[PDB]
Amino acid sequence: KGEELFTGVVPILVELDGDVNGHKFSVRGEGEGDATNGKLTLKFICTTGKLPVPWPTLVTTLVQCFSRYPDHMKRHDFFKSAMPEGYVQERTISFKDDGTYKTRAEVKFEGDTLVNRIELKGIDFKEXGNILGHKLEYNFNSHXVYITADKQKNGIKANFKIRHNVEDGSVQLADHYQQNTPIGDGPVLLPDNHYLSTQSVLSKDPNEKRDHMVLLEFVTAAGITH
Repeated sequence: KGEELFTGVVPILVELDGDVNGHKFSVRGEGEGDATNGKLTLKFICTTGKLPVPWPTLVTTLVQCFSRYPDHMKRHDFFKSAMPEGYVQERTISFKDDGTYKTRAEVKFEGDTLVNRIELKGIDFKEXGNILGHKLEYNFNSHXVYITADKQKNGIKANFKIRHNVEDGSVQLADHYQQNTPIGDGPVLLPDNHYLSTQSVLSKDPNEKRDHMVLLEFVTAAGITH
């Protein structure tokens, strides 16, 4: 029944409060998702000024409920099945040979708007690393997000490796460990093992003066043929 809220194009709000090695910042994004095509489009501004980390390090933290699950996989769409009350999504992102992000977020409906509210904390980053050095290129590759059920917690877990292009031509790895738990107390769908397939395009808004990110994301689900 939750899946029903995601026909049509749904409006999206994203709000993040961040602290990275003591650097505090806020990001706000507005946009729209189309779950049926599994596309999604957003513009994010940094409301506290300059962003102390590279925009791409934030992409995965800044709404998998807009994934496109094929008909034969609708039984395994946890994310929509928890709507409208929503879910909490928590993550540890560990950057190789550098610091760690911790994130805690609520994804839920407020009115007709799908809302993602986030707290981010980063520790142990090196000042001259790829992250606080800003050596990361302003782009993004594709990844598989691997999903499994944790039936004991009435939820799901996900694990995946993000590859950030470094300006020197090498790649910064960031292992993602993810846990999602339903906010409401209805039943939800608890998926068999499967994966999301994701791509992001990052660009700029030729009319914006604020530090910002304009984002396009396509995401589909696979991994269980009939």
